[PDB]
Amino acid sequence: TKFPKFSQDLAQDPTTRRLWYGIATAHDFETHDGMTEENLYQKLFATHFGHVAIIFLWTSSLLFHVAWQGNFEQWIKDPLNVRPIAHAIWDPHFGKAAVDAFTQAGATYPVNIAYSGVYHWWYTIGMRTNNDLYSGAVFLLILAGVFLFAGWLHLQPKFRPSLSWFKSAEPRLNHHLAGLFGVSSLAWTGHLVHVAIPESRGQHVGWDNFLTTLPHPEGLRPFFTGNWGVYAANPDTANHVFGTSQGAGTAILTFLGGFHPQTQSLWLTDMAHHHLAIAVLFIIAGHMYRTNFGIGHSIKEMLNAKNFFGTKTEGQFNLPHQGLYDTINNSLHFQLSLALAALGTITSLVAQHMYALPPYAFMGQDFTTQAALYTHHQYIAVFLMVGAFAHAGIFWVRDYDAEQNKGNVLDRVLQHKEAIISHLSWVSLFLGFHTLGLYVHNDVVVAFGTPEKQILIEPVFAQFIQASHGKVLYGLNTLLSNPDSVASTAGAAWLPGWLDAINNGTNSLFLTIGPGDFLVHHAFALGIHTTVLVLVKGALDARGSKLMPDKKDFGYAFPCDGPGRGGTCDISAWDAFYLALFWALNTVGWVTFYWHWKHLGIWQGNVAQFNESSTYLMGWLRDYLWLYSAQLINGYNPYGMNNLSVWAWMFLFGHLVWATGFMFLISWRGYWQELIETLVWAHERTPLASLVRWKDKPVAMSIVQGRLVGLAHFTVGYVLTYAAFVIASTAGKF
Amino acid sequence: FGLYIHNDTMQALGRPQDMFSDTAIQLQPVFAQFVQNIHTLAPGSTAPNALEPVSYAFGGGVVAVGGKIAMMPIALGTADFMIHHIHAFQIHVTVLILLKGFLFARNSRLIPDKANLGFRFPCDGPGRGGTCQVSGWDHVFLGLFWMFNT
Amino acid sequence: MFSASFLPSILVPLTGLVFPAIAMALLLIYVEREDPSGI
Amino acid sequence: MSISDTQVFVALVIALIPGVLAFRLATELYK
Ligand SMILES: CC1=C(C/C=C(\C)CCC[C@H](C)CCC[C@H](C)CCCC(C)C)C(=O)c2ccccc2C1=O
Ligand code: SF4
Ligand code: SF4
Repeated sequence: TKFPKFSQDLAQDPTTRRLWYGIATAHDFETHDGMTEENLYQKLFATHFGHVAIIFLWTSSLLFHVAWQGNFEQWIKDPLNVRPIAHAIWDPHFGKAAVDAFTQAGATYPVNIAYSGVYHWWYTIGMRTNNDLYSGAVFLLILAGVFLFAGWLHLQPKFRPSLSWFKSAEPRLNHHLAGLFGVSSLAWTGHLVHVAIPESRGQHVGWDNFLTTLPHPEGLRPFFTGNWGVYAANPDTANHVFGTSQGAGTAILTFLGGFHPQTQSLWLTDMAHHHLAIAVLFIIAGHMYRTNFGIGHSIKEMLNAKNFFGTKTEGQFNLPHQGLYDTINNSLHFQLSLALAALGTITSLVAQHMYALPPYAFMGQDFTTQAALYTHHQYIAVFLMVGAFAHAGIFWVRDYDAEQNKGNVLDRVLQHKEAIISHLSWVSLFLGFHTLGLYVHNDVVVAFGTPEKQILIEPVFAQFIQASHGKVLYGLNTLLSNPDSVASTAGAAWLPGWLDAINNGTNSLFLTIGPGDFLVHHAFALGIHTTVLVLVKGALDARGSKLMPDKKDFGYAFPCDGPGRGGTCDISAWDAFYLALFWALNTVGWVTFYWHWKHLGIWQGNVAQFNESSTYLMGWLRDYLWLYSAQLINGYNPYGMNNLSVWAWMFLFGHLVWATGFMFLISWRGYWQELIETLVWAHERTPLASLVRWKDKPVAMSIVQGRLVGLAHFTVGYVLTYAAFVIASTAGKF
Repeated sequence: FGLYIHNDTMQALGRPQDMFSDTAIQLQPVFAQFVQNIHTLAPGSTAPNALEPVSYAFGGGVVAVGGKIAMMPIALGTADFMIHHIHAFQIHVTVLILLKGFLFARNSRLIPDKANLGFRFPCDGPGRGGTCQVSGWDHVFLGLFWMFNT
Repeated sequence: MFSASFLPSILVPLTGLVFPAIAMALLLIYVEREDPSGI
Repeated sequence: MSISDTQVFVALVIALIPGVLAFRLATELYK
């Protein structure tokens, strides 16, 4: 009964699959044998503690390592050229030119290049010396340890929180949305005006001199008199250099807007004023609900309002809402799905507000770093959402009561799901058919030698929104292109600098477009459309199908329902998840390559290739597929090596595991068992080796496990090669 | 007070460096100074439609007429500290006496018949040792002595 | 190299090899334990 | 600049506080 103890059942089987199933449930708690709610709640408390602790450990790891054997200061002196340092290199199996192609930045040992980009962000926060981050590591380490101990304490009996202490929401609401970051952004603002801005202006403010010197010479005057423009004193000059005082300034909260003419990034005073704004805004948002004290908004009863002004309601916006607000407090998969969806969305938005609004210095010039970060974050984002949809699906089977929601809005959704999925299939079919037809149009027409017989569309809605934001390139004189309209005296109170910036579209700020962008954007539309299609199909079948309604009781599990009608394989409520994962991978590949080609053409300004060969797909696979790989493919060859051999190895390794995935996917478990029989027959009857016997009787794999391993191999094969390609290309072409 | 008499002894003991004014061991009531300051520059921003400060003891110019002062800014150095603190001291003890008579008016831990007997009466015999002056208006007697001092 | 000592020369193998060794050995003998005790 | 035996130091702060603290937080849940 020892392993696995958390399930007395699974420890009653002499087949190796035990081990396989032993390590695929240890993190599915509510399926263990004999643990009611509060046990789960308290141990989840502790385990979440441990998670944030190991996050802190990770941060300390990277920061201490760069503090040890890096060139952060040698990156201070010559910033725009000196390359950062990851860590040391130590492998006896290594090559020959490795040490010969590694030691740079004055180093004599095999340094490893760094790409994530902590140097820029950290110096932006105002670090100067190794000792700074040395001590930084030293103390957030003890912070992590103390947090670990805190996690341990609440395990003791006298320190066991109550289930009601978990259900009560409004205190957590207020404490978080006001006292988690509002006050924390206030503290960050204090660190900004006390440390960050001085270090930007070249003055060193340590841990002792900060007690006696001022943020502003006019300091404490508008403190309690109310002339806050005084702190908006002389701003930084048109020639200031960070870390220096050449044309310095003495303004704390400015609203300059646009960019800084040297770092081409966001202005630091705008940042401080921004943070202050949101801080006080969340604080005033803090007392917004009702607490245990006797005022405010009772969430679980605010939307329990079915009467106002005679005409009662059906609810807010005149729709039923009664009976579900306990569910968000009943289930956990619900909150988890909401959080996952939200997080994925804002992560994508982050990934979008980077290549146009450089937050830190030197961000725009160093292509490889920002490029890797962009695709990194978007990749993180994509299946982050798939997690939300999957947990929505699993919520639909476990956490759902019928009569408690009779006739509310959810049931009215379920009553008409049919038209939803039908019209969704419709729009997918339409967009796919027509985009492919236009593509093949172009292909055949250009395949005859006459390109003028071929269609060119031209998008103008994005053109109109571009000019309407204030772009003049197209000369339409509308809404800040019309400098005399009603709104032409509004916007920022420092819109002149913003206008100088945006008119200077030389940087990555809303570049012009053409027909290709029309094409690929419709392709994106299609992609997400079919992705959400398959996902919602699986979700709304989490209960049952027309030709298999029972599955609600079969579970979010294997069910195969052997060949009743031609077969019923892949009906198990996350069969859809595999399909969705494929449909997300190809989508994100499409979009990231679009971004890559766009910015690559922007690099040397030669936009001709993109617009010229975006129509027919031959151009796609000819202009950018192999026209950048010989810069990488010959990293090693029968004649020599480079600092890229490891990246070619990356390529080939990824391809290998990719095809291994196919092997696992195609062949099925009706053939890999016959030969295991005869192969057991061997050991029984050969001599001098029949001494040993079996720990446990081996059998073939399982079906679901086979599917899972195949998918894992496929995804890992897909991940590696593309990353290697993108960073190698960016660092080899500039 | 013991701090005061400590400095007294030090001055009488040829140890003048152990005094407590500016020329010796330091203490400065920064709070009053800062509040007066933030009062000095009030007009314009806090008081736009206002011409001069509310008074001239906080800040402003020394306002006068003839060879005769009308109002100048007042200076708070070291001696202010213990003076204000002994003010607070005596007010505290006054409240102590009065509130003590207030709460222990009807029932004491020894006399459970006070309100059952009155509030203007001299004593309750030499029980428990002595009990003279256990009414309330004797509490206010002592209190009025103390407020006299204050 | 730099101002640190030999340490990055030989501290990888034990973490690379021997600690995994004892890890998996202890683990295997754990997954066969008798009843009802186990360490 | 860079460091010295002080790195043996920062190693020494570990293996008592974080080490056996995490050890206990692990073994709490009955292997
Ligand atoms: C190959 C294959 C198998 C056979 C796979 C098996 C038997 C598992 C492979 C045996 C193990 C995983 C090989 C690894 C052994 C390691 C070398 C030992 C690890 C020890 C080191 C860490 C020292 C299936 O059972 C199957 C089932 C359903 C659909 C497709 C397939 C399928 O494609
Ligand atoms: S895969 Fe085999 S067992 Fe599964 S449903 Fe299909 S026929 Fe039945
Ligand atoms: S205690 Fe003193 S004052 Fe009171 S009655 Fe006795 S003798 Fe008189």
